Amino acid sequence: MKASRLYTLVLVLQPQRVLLGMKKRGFGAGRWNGFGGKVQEGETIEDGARRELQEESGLTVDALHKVGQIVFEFVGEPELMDVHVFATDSIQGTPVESDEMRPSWFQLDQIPFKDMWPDDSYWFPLLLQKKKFHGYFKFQGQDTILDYTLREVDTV
Ligand SMILES: Nc1[nH]c(=O)nc2c1ncn2[C@H]1C[C@H](O)[C@@H](COP(=O)(O)OP(=O)(O)OP(=O)(O)O)O1
Ligand code: NA
Ligand code: NA
Repeated sequence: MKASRLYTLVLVLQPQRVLLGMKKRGFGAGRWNGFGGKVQEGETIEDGARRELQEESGLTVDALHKVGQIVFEFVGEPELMDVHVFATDSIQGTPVESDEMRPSWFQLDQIPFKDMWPDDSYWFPLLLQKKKFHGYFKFQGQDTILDYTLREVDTV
């Protein structure tokens, strides 16, 4: 079996729009993503998701709700990424551009799927329907899915 590392992903989803972050330079520049990163020792996953949202975007919320869990496997990497996915309840602050990331709102009829991780095309729609999910995606590099599962669940 494999070991897994914990990550978070937060979708700042409002009734008509979603806030995404564009990676500004390096490996995978121009890709839009939710906000998140690695869970740290001692914090709950939800608290880590809030912390990462703040560090990454400048936003605070005071509450998230869990919407899904997705495991990513990359060819050549033995460690799995176990990504815990949340959506915001309500938000405080304006988002801020950093050296790493530029935030932008997108209307929900303009979700930039071609410039997002390919898996997002599969699980976003569930997210938008306010449903919960478990997923797994195996990637060759950044663009090619070799195997995946996706299942709606009642409890994440
Ligand atoms: N296939 C994928 N689909 C997706 O929608 N988000 C993905 C993804 N693969 C990775 N992500 C997200 C998960 C998480 O929010 C982020 C990856 O976290 P990072 O490794 O950048 O974390 P950290 O910034 O904590 O790491 P350090 O570089 O160690 O500081 O990208
Ligand atoms: Na981090
Ligand atoms: Na990050």
